[PDB]
Amino acid sequence: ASATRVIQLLRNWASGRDLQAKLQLRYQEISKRTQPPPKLPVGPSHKLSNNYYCTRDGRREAMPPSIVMSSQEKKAVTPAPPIKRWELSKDQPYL
Amino acid sequence: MELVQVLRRGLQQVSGHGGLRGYLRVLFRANDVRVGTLVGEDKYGNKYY
Amino acid sequence: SKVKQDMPPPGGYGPIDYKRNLPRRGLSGYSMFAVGIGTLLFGYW
Amino acid sequence: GVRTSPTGEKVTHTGQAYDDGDYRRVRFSDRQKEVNENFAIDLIAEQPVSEVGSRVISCDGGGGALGHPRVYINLDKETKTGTCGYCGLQFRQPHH
Amino acid sequence: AGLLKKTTGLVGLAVCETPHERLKILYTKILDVLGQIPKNAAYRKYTEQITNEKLGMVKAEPDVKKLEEQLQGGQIEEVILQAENELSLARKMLRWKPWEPLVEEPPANQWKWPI
Amino acid sequence: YIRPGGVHQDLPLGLLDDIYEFSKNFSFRIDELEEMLTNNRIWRNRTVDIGVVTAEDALNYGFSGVMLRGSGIQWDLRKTQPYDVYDQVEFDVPIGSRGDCYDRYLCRVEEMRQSLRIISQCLNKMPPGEIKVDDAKVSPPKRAEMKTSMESLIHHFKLYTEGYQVPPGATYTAIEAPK
Amino acid sequence: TYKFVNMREPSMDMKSVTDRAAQTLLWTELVRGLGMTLSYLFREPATINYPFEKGPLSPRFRGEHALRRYPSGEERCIACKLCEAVCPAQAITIEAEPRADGSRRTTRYDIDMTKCIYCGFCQEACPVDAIVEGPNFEFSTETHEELLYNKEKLLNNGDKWEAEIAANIQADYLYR
Amino acid sequence: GTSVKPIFSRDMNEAKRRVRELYRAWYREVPNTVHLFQLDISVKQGRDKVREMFMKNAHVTDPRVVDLLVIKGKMELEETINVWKQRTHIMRFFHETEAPRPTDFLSKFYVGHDP
Amino acid sequence: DTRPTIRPRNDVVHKQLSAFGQYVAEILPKYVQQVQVSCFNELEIFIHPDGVIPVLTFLRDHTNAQFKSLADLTAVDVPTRQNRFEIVYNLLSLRFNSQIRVKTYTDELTPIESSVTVYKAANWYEREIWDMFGVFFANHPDLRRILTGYGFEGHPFRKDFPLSGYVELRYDDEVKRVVAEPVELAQEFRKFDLNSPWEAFPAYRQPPE
Ligand code: SF4
Ligand code: SF4
Ligand SMILES: [Zn+2]
Repeated sequence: ASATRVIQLLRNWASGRDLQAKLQLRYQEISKRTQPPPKLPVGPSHKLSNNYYCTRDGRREAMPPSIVMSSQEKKAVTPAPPIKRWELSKDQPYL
Repeated sequence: MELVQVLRRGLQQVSGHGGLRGYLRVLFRANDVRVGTLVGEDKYGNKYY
Repeated sequence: SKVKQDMPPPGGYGPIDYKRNLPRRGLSGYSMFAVGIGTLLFGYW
Repeated sequence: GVRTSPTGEKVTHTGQAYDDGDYRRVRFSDRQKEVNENFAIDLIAEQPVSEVGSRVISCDGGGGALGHPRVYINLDKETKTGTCGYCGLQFRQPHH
Repeated sequence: AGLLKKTTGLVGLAVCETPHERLKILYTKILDVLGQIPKNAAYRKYTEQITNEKLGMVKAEPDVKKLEEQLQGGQIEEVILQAENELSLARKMLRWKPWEPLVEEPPANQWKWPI
Repeated sequence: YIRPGGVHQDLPLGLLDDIYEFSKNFSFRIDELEEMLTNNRIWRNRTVDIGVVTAEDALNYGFSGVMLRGSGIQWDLRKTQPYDVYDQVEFDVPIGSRGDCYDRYLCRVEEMRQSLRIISQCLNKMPPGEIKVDDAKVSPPKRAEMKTSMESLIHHFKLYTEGYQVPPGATYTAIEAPK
Repeated sequence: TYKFVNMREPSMDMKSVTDRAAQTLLWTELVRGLGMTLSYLFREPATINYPFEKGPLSPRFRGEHALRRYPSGEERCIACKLCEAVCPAQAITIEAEPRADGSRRTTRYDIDMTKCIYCGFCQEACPVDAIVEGPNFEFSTETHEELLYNKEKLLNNGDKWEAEIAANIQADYLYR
Repeated sequence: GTSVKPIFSRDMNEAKRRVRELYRAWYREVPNTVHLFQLDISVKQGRDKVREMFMKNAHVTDPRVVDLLVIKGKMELEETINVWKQRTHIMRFFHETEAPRPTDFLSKFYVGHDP
Repeated sequence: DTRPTIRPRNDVVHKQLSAFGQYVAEILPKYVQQVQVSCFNELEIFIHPDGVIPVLTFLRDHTNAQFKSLADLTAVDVPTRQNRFEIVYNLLSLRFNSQIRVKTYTDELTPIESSVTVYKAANWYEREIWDMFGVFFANHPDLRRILTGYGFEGHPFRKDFPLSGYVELRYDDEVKRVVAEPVELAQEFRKFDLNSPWEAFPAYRQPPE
């Protein structure tokens, strides 16, 4: 960090960049390991007012696969609209 | 200047490790020659830094 | 108490650099050839 | 506390005891039969009996979130002192 | 149209320098091979619904650059490739002949999960 | 960590800060890779124009992810079918233009940088709220609620012994793994 | 959106080709690598001095299992039998029995370390936080037998690491 | 019900016809596999063993089933001759490590309470 | 969503997929026995065993389908069905970002002609469906074993095959070679009967039978 400005210069010149700005190790910037106790929130449906499970029945509300054709003028369609050719990244088009 | 200071801590490391005996002890026993502040000591001799 | 959880700072974290910073360095191609030849005739001389 | 078998063989709290021959004992040879000295049964029996003057007392076990699911054991039985199932420590009502 | 595209952006795929008429004489071909198929066939009505219809602008509009969004089919150099599979596919169900009833009804209630 | 219905636990306090420090310094570490390898001739000649595959065979071979993208194939699950939050985030898919090994290597290192974009966007846009769904029938109740509320005990009980019953049916759910 | 990664336009001016010839003849990009690794050497290492210093861990760490007990000292375990029912490897085996007091706990809590996979589901399963799994990871051995932990072994280990795990769940139960 | 698909053979006659030459291949290979796999068994016990697994299923009448073991048995002779399998993979057929299992009623009764 | 717990639905894709279901249905009334679009916008094409080439070749080259990506093909061994196996292909369309599932029934002996010609990704995708399940695929380049051990016997993914199998290995020092024996576990699998006796979601309840 410890390292004197002399060989800091050697790292900076040989690498072509300044490394003291950011290093692969860690230092005092790390949050200390005794973080205060949290107060995690409550559920959106935690209210004791109208909260009947008859409303939210995620497992129950599922329905069998809908019957549309079974063994027992017209138009041509597609399963979805054809894809849209996305444009180049405005930030950086060509690497 | 800086090289002198880097040399200067080195003898300070010898002073920190109880002179020569501690320095030879820790380097042959822990491969560590760096001294830090005392933080605690259990009922075992496990000296912490 | 008031809800507490790991949240970003109110202004948000600092910008994250992500570009390639490959270092545009060194000398011109002619300069290397000029200097490369330059040290030569010194040797022969 | 912990007792000792005829073969020494300190008997654990459950009551395990290898009998005289019991060839399986040979695994403890040259080794130690790991037994926990602290026995739960007699390490809670000597605990002081709580004296709370109410019919129903919660038994969270200290540190409600950190303890055990809070029960509402009844305190009307005067023959014996009603205890929480999970806690095991005993509640008794002083003269009800 | 415009200057010929150097590469289509997909390796293996090559840029065809005469794409508009290549789409033309391909698109006629599916219309030709569709002639063998019966009129009642569900294939044919769908075929002609998108074959000569999409033969429309390529016959009318000659700029492939505008033809990209005429068919919403991506780059023309793979549209003619896609037309090739349609010509290929037309030959396939010239043999499958799928408009007959089912070969076999599903044996008992094999479907209808769960069991 | 990723359980049906969300995540098991919360991030510890300050965890986003440390990963923010990590995020800042990692762009440099990517530069180490590219400086080490990208322009190195020995790296290129062992990699460029090697193992090339055309777009049609690559797609017909059932390939996926970077395998298609390296051959210039215009496809990405996070973009075309954005699952989870991936729709509310911007990133550039690194489509190659040769299909050989080198094109993928550039695509992958670009995926690193674009991944770093996601970390920053998710960092500045981490919303508050609960960790799991508010449905004890599929999400085990909070430990605090476990020991005070009877419904939680039953829901926690049957969930850890029997487990939630998933309605019958079938589903092939697809996500773009880094592989 | 998207971006190309290898569309390269090598300019064919006499200037640029000189660099390309300079690049090939004088191993400039190779020298870039040499100076790159040299800068790495001139940096410090990050090799932690084990066992004189170990890796950074977290209070939520999952390690070796250890059955705990109440502040009174009676075993938290009540043989609800949840943990083995969720145990994804069926490493937990247990049989409850009547006890003399009537607080009928288990005579068997045997967790096979060579079958268990340290998911931590047992902790979440236990309603009384009886089975937690401690921060220790040094519990290696030389014979396969000593990894078949039994009720006594867990109880002893719980009494050993009791000083540590008590604070760990103290600083983490709010998250849970 | 009775009418069914010929996976490879219509009739039991051509089922053996597929068994025959496959046995010929499963007869010819023995000297070379015993040589390069570096075993200790003799060729002849290899020969009569080949008979042994040709025997246990020599009792089926369905043409599909028998020729399914034909392809099933077709699937190891190359797994052997291209040294794909191991010495442990063909001594496995030479069941050797187990003690002889009990045959008489007395022997089962003595060993345990299991038919 | 006014109910954040429940997953929102999308009818826009739902009936569009339903429209495409009828589309393919009318083209091949000889093959498509059953078409079904589920709640979660998933399309199913139930086909006859003979149709593995045509409908997949149709789904691969058609202008309105363009499903050229073989996501996967898998079997679902259902003992109670007369056709135990159920080979389930999955198709992905780059042009329409959709997914198509096709199912074919099979017994142990009835073969499926290989779909290698349609999807050449399927080359390796039968070498294990033959291994795990035992459904043989006709006219296919190679039917070798790549998941089961060399010379392993059986089809483990069959629901009648035990979890532990039949053979367990051990290095026998008598012969200096690992060898197989009938399996005998240190502990048997403590199977759990966790199916509640009270009926689940009545939506998919079976009709009075
Ligand atoms: S962590 Fe607990 S529940 Fe999970 S496998 Fe191990 S013992 Fe079983
Ligand atoms: S340790 Fe906990 S989960 Fe396991 S049986 Fe005992 S009380 Fe139940
Ligand atoms: Zn209690």
